[PDB]
Amino acid sequence: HHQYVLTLSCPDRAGIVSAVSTFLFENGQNILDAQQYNDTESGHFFMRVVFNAAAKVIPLASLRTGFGVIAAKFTMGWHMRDRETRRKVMLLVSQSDHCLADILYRWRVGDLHMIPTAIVSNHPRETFSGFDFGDIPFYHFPVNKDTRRQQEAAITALIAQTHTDLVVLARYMQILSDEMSARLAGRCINIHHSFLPGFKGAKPYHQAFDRGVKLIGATAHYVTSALDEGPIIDQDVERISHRDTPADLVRKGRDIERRVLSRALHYHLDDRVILNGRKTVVFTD
Amino acid sequence: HHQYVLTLSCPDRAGIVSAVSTFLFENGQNILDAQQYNDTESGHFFMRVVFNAAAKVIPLASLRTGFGVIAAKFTMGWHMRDRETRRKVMLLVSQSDHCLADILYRWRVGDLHMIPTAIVSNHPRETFSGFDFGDIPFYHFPVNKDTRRQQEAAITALIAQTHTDLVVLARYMQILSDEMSARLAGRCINIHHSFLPGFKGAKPYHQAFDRGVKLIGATAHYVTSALDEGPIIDQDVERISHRDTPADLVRKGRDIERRVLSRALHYHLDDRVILNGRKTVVFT
Amino acid sequence: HHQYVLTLSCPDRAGIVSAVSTFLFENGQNILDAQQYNDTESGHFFMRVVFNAAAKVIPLASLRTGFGVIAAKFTMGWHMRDRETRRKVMLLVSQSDHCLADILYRWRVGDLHMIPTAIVSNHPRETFSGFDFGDIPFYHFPVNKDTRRQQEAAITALIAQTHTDLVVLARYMQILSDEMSARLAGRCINIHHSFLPGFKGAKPYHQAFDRGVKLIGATAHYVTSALDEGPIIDQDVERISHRDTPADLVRKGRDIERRVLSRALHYHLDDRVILNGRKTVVFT
Amino acid sequence: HHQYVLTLSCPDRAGIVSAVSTFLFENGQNILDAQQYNDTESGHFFMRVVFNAAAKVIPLASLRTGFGVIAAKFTMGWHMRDRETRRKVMLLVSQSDHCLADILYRWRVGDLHMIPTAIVSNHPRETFSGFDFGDIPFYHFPVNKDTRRQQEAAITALIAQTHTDLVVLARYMQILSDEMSARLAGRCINIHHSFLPGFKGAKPYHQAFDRGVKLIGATAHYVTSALDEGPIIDQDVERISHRDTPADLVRKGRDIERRVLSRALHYHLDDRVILNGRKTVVFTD
Repeated sequence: HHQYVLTLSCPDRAGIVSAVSTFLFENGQNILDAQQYNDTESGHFFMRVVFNAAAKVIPLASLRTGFGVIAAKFTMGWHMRDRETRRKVMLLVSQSDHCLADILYRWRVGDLHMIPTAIVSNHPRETFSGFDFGDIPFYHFPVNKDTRRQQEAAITALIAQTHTDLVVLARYMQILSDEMSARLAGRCINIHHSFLPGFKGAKPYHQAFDRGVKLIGATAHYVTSALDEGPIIDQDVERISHRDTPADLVRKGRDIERRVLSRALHYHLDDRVILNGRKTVVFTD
Repeated sequence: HHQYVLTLSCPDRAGIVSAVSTFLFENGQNILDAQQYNDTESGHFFMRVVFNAAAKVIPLASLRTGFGVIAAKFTMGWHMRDRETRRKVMLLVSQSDHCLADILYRWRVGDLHMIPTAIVSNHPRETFSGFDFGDIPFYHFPVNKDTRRQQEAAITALIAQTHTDLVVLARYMQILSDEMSARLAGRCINIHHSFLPGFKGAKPYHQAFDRGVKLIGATAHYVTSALDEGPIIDQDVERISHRDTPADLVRKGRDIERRVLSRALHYHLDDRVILNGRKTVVFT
Repeated sequence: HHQYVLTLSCPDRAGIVSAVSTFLFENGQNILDAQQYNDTESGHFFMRVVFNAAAKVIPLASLRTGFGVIAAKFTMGWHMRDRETRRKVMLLVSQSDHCLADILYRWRVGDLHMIPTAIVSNHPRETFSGFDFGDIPFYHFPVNKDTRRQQEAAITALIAQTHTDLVVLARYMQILSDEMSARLAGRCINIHHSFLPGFKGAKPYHQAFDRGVKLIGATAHYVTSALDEGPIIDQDVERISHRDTPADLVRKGRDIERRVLSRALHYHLDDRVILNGRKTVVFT
Repeated sequence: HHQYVLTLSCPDRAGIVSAVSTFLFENGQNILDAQQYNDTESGHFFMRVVFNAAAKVIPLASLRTGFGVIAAKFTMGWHMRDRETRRKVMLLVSQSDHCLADILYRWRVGDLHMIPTAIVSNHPRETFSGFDFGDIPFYHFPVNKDTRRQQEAAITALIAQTHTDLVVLARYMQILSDEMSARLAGRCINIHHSFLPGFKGAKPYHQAFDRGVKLIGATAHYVTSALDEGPIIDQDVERISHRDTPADLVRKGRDIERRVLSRALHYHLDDRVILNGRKTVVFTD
């Protein structure tokens, strides 16, 4: 028995839950799990509903057509899919291999429900070591200050060829152009370190070490034109002590970075993240 | 503008969310926050809905009356209240004061939204020290093996006199009879310690110490006739190390009990807990 | 049978542990637990040793005199005390009692081993609900731009009068002068909340809310001449979600502040904190 | 400059710290990190000391010979090694690779410092996906009610041949004999999951699910003659909710088991665990 998930956001208005649940009811479906949230400050409503067939077995394509009538009337941004259909995910990497290694591990053991389409890098394959990607293809697309348009065009073509749904910047260090970021709105997740308090300028890990901080954090977010400043999906920290050398800070920074990105990716892949302007609504569990 | 909370459980059936949301929509209310869960193993559906007036300001009494029609059709166990209405809570204590002290602290700082009605004990007031209950009254209801009926009647009368909504056993050590446990179904919360692995018999703290455990837990649950075994609301642990003496284990045991009970109490008071036979649905 | 604690820091050199442990052994003491750490970046060594009498019961005063010889040789900053001697702690507070209430609660239930000497505020007594104040003396020492030297003189005099060992700024909002800070080096603890990333200027909670952060943190630290920037003792966070309004962020900020300050205070009171220049060594 | 670590336990007596630290000092060594704990209930003293060369660069063999004089006098059980010498670890596994995959992942990414000598199973190689096995020797040593002595003889012979210092039961489901357990005392780590409270008999997951637990736990321990009851190294829990099915409890049980086993293994490999009768002393941070 197939389960489906619907997520949506729209301007707050009376009777949204009534409209959505009545549609599922009249179309012979049954609600398994659902959550709703009204952001009264932004005037937007948010819903996640997981459902399956009860009196009528209606295929996804028909339900979408049907639900599109409601979505249009309520000005909804929405998505309905079969919980079994894995999203096609592309992984971009530069030098650091920790987020890449963790995502692949989590995918391999059944914790991330996805189909990796490709591993893409601005550096050659042989700069990475200790990896067997099996049937996941690795692509080297070189780039410099004068060839960004050509390189982005190449990545964009591959995203299309592979029908990629999500791009993960797993410590990919080349900045995406405003246009490429715009094309990947809500479909590109980045990870970066975060400190309490923040350090700016050269050598942030050595400044943190000299400051004697007791925590190191990481922030996973959707990519926009503002460098490392798009909608935050998830944040977490791990402990730092007097015992930790600068080398230990780097290792712990890598650990919280991979933890936060993999958890963020899990929320995205489980249809738990909905954009709310500059922010996100995340239906956790 | 007042906010209201509706909680409900019923046998699973198509169109429950349609019926409940259409009722609120047709009555000029707006949903602020809501959660639904379908327990497909037990065949029961669960909902929590927080709402307020939109096109129509309808009083609670009228909304309750209207919602009663829907509840009858779907055979719902339900509750609808104004979020600002604090529940009337009674605290029972015997000797240990840690849970009592924590709950009163959490109440005084705004973390537990309640009106304490009474502090009740099988022991005299002067066996407790370091407390100023202010305007919360303390009652001493003595009991022995032969006077359990009289003492429970005194407690029951006070519950009714004070319109108490919830009874918290804050390490109260007298076992409630099956009949009193039944009268308080879904309205009585207990706390007890829990180990990994479990220890049974005399001196469980000394067995835990000798076993060299690295955790101590606590479990908060609704009271039923099965001694310390009713529907589980919340469970948590805290760490134990080789540095911990038997006295340290007791102190850590009190710390986890107070934490888990106060948290369990918070979920109850915030209309996040729904009974599901021998279990609970907790919307966190 | 009393337990003593020794803490120390000094420039790193071979044979420090040999010198300290040989001294305790030769003076008939027995080590119960101890920790040592060599900061190879700064070249300083740190030790914490808990001990009691074995073959010889020697008074604290005599052990201090004997240990002074070793401390001079190794250029040590050190402290030796009886663990049963409660430090005398002064609590400073402004308009919000959240940190003060938590400290008083933890003291009253036995979690913080101390003697509260006084509660000092720049606001009058009627500003506070007074829960858990009991018989602790309250002093309203008002201050403004023009009375700062006189107000600090009154605090400096109260500290000497009461023999205060530690001053806690329980979210006290008036800035201590540079000489006050200097006088209280290693003996004044402040607390402040922040976000990932931090915010500066008008309406900082509205900024965090607008940014859509998922964490709020707090930092406990020793006070120095730099505003809110001395040696960090403890840091922690708690979750923020899309459900939290700006008022909820204020509440959660208060909650993380009180948690971190109470824990930082516990470490200080348990002789677990040693200064390391701009940093700390915390033997948890 | 190499770092060395010494761990020890002995009957409590005055001047243990004086004796050990005076030895290291007089032998030209410098203490980097050290911890001491007196179990006044058992009357035993515990120490961990990490050190390196100061005035005299003394080889390990010479320090051991020297320290052995002190260890004899104080009735010490002790160990001194170079922190850079990786322990040789044998991984035992049955039908589920959850603990094995996690250990192999953590080893490959640099989180666990060890040399895997071999993967031994009572099931064939085709049972496993083989992710991260790489060039680690695999051996199918089958066993039944009547071949236990011969199978353990094969394992015992492999341990000797490979110079194995530690055996990890990565959710290996065959019970090791009392003699086999005795031979591997302090050198064999097992993992098992449980609940608050525990359950016995048919369908243990269904009993937990029926009880409505909100936590699932795991315990890592050294193996003894008592089935699943040796010295506890580490324990931890994760959350269980009303949303979790019995199949979800199985998944979460595997997750808590691998997390606890990998952490316990890390403590063992970092020379942080000392046996204290039926308990352990674990120097964390």
